[PDB]
Amino acid sequence: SSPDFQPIPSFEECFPKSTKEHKEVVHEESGHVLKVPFRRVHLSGGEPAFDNYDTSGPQNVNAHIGLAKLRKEWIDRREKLGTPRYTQMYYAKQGIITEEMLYCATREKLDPEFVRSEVARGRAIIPSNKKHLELEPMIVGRKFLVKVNANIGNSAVASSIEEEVYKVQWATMWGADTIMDLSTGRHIHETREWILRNSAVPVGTVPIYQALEKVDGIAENLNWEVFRETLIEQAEQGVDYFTIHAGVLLRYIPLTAKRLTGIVSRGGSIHAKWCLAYHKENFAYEHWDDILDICNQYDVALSIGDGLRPGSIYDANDTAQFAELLTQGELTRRAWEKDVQVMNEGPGHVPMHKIPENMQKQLEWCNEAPFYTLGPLTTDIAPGYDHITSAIGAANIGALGTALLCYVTPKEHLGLPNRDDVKAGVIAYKIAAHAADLAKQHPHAQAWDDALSKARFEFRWMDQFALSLDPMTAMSFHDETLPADGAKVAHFCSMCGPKFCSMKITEDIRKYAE
Amino acid sequence: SSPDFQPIPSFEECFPKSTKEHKEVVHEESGHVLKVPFRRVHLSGGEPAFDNYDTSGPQNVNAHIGLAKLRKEWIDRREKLGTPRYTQMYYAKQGIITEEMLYCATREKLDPEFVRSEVARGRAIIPSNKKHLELEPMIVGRKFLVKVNANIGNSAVASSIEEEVYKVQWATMWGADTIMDLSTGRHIHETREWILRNSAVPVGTVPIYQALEKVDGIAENLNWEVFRETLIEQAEQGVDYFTIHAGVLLRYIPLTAKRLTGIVSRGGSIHAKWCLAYHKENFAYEHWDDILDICNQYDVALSIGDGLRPGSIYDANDTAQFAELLTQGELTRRAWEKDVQVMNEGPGHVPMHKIPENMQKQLEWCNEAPFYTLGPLTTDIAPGYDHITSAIGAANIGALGTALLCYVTPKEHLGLPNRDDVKAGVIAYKIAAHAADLAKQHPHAQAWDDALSKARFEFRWMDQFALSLDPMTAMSFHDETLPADGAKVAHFCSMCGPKFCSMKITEDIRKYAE
Ligand SMILES: Nc1cncn1[C@@H]1O[C@H](COP(=O)(O)O)[C@@H](O)[C@H]1O
Ligand SMILES: Nc1cncn1[C@@H]1O[C@H](COP(=O)(O)O)[C@@H](O)[C@H]1O
Ligand SMILES: C[C@H]1O[C@@H](n2cnc3c(N)ncnc32)[C@H](O)[C@@H]1O
Ligand SMILES: C[C@H]1O[C@@H](n2cnc3c(N)ncnc32)[C@H](O)[C@@H]1O
Ligand code: MET
Ligand code: MET
Ligand code: SF4
Ligand code: SF4
Ligand SMILES: [Cl-]
Ligand SMILES: [Cl-]
Ligand SMILES: [Fe+2]
Ligand SMILES: [Fe+2]
Repeated sequence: SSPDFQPIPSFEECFPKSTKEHKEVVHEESGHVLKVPFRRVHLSGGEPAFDNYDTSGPQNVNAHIGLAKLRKEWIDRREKLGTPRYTQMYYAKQGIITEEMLYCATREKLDPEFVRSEVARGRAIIPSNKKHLELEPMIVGRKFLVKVNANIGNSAVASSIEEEVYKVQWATMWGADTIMDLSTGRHIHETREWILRNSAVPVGTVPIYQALEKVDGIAENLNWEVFRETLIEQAEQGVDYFTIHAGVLLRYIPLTAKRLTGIVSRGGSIHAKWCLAYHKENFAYEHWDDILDICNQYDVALSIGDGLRPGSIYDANDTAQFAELLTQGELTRRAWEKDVQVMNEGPGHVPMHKIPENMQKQLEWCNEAPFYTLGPLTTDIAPGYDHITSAIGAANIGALGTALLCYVTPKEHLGLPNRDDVKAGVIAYKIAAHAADLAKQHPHAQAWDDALSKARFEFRWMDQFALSLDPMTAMSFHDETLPADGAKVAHFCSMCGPKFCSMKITEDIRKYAE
Repeated sequence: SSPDFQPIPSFEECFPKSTKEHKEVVHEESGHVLKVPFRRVHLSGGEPAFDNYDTSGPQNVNAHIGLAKLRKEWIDRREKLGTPRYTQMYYAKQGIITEEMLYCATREKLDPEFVRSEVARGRAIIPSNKKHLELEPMIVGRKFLVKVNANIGNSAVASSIEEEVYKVQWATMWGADTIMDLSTGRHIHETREWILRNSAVPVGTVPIYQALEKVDGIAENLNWEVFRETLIEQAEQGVDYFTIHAGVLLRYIPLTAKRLTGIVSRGGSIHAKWCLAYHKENFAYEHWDDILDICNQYDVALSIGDGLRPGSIYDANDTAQFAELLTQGELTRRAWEKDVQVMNEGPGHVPMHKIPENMQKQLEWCNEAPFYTLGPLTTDIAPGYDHITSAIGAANIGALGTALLCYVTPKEHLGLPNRDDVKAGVIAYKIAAHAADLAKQHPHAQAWDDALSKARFEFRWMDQFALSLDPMTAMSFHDETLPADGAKVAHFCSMCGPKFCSMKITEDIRKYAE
């Protein structure tokens, strides 16, 4: 009821020379003024300031009070107008550009009509439960910037409410575009409430985890009714998207019998246990229409789970995995008939040569719905470094069109990630996501690389650091060998020294040619 | 003359449950017995021990004494037989399978005739100067395991002989297949001597660095003669390969005028400065034949430099870069006419969509000579994390056929890497190289992933750690939350806890189905 919340390091400490800014735009139908966040990096030497994306949200807000309910007037006005369904897809299909769509368009530097079109056709989603009034809207889709999710949450073995709220603020400081609260320990409802009220980014959950808690860990005591009540509980708090493993069908379970690592999905294994116990079809599949009815009233997006994802290179792209993908497509099309926003969850552990098949089949079988991958990890050999093994896969599958990359931290396979691991995972995934944006030739993505590289060539060291994903790491690393203030304007570093610095030699070469 | 050498952590500390082993094979022409190293990971639960590659070399050897001269009898016998040229390519073209070829074949689990064929056709090299008698032979080529190079060496600003020798032993402990001594500071000759006498892996250099030192940093005072004397000096010590920027032609230099980051190659910028000073063709290009004559007498392989590699995403795949690549192909074919072993150096900073063009053009224009890339870095945005930005590129270009991946450490663009950075870079690159082996479906590569994943599924925690690239990191990370001995056999970790562990649920599912 009153956790001992501690503040994360300030925006200014994390991003020296940056300021938080907002672009003001007017939603013309309503007259509502939207303040769309961005981060301005102030540079030297006559360079214009560099504007970048900003997920960090409002700063220095007491977590006991929570964030401003910025969407309140939007939601209240739409309610007063009256509507049969509350989803961004419903509105988009009516030809309506909502505040959320305009906010996202502004944030992406794209046309609001283009945003509306992408949402209406099911190729992008704006996860934005009407009860998450604190949310700064964002969009997930192949035509937009590649996004990153940070998974947090406690377990029965580790962590606390205070630490999980810290982790959400911290994850978003470093660039997480969404978070999920995957708590499987104590105080699931309360932890999630504190997170939602203090999160400017979309928050996802996997409702089956709490449903299993509601029945004291006895999977056989799950059923639709327990699950339904969990969905409503979570929707009422403002959860923006639910992972639901409705594609783990009874008949697909035996396809996993010869796998090396079996069913590694937590939710998938829970559904599989129930299905086998009763020899009955997955209750989330059976009640898909009823789930859609809930989602329509709040705008909860559905992230259709991949409970049969491969958990080892050995199992990659096997029959079980693709059987579920086929069903994910069926469920996607059914959700769209009710105007429910959908993305599809994907692998997993997948060696690089098997990555293209994953994207090809998803794009076709799921009608281009946004894809949301866990990595993939490209090799199993390096626990402790699975942020790297998976950054390779995530960058690759992102380049092929994957819209949301679920991070993997250095603690993958080993233990619950702490705040440091969360940062490491977010950084690795921001690298993968941006590398993918470059590969897709996404408009203006290279401007960031160019600004940093120009600062590098010109020996504007502080500008170089300020422009990077993690300024203080770059600065500290440089300063381990050359800490003096004068070195911040030196035309070399300790790698080559003054006489061998190649950019300084180029500098002399060009001066001589002048 | 007598540095204060300090020992690296022991093999046993780095690789718990592993032993160093050797496979004995007989070179039939000579009767020489070869002892080819490997590392055996001892496992539990009736698993056979897992045998892996091992670059760590002989352990606990006093650096003041140096390693055993294991190749002495091979070299002495060939000298007594008499030969006009001393290169592995010369021998291969005569139809001779040398000790080096058999050693490599054994190490790669491939046929010695296949090794001979690959070397004869120029598609693989065995860098193995006859004066590097301490060397455990290895092969670089697309048909073999993807290899990793670690760059070390001092600068005028940082490090020492003791620290550089430590770094070579340390780099190879973690998996470096070759190293380069890139020293640009004090005691270049001595540093390199200590390294060669204590390195079981091939050692490369960039001779122009020391040549520039010989003329007191005045590039205009370089010339062929200075360079020639440097080549002979380094060859006499046992350097296995030379990076020579002979493709930086006078007429290519103006192609860099509009680049964002100019010429980032150290050697390339030195050659460019000289060429512009005199308006004369690159002296290494002009004297290519004379360089080949030197290489033939020692078996120094040539790593044809890419002095015009791109140093920013902006500059990737530009005219300057590919002009040099075309010349690298000419130089390659010329070297082969004299039976000199060659690889080609490649980029650089290259966004992912531009990676395939790099491989396509190199394979064609350079007649499938082994390619040796620096990364590539797939984005410029994350100094401090360029081992990750480049692991993505290295894995990708490795998958397309690149044979040797030059590492990039977290200190790239920032300062001279220390011993910790060397480890981080090697690990990241071993991940990239192995991920590439998997993508190429290289024989038996997946056995490693499978063994670790089997240990993971079966909760053989110590086996899992022992099988990984960095066992103590994995173990320590797990133990941050579950340090008790009993947790090493627990069917969960702190990520999910006992009630939500998906592999344990799969375990129950399969037991129930039994
Ligand atoms: N993104 C993704 C793809 N596959 C799984 N996930 C993520 O993994 C979690 C669900 O895990 P599980 O399937 O193991 O219950 C959620 O964070 C979900 O988005
Ligand atoms: N592998 C590679 C590809 N391009 C450059 N390198 C490596 O970078 C160094 C040469 O650097 P430079 O060209 O800057 O003189 C040597 O380690 C060389 O193998
Ligand atoms: C299913 C994906 O989410 C990760 N995962 C599961 N639970 C948590 C948690 N509480 N915090 C962080 N990551 C988690 C898994 O390790 C896998 O990557
Ligand atoms: C040319 C490539 O080698 C790296 N490099 C240059 N000199 C050294 C050194 N002494 N030690 C380690 N890496 C070095 C550069 O940073 C680049 O990655
Ligand atoms: C549910 S925790 C374990 C998740 C597993 N590492 C995976 O690959 O999905
Ligand atoms: C010579 S030190 C700088 C090297 C540079 N970072 C490159 O991309 O090659
Ligand atoms: S010294 Fe080498 S690493 Fe440092 S700025 Fe110059 S070119 Fe870059
Ligand atoms: S608890 Fe989750 S992360 Fe840990 S071993 Fe089980 S499946 Fe893996
Ligand atoms: Cl696991
Ligand atoms: Cl640099
Ligand atoms: Fe996994
Ligand atoms: Fe660089």
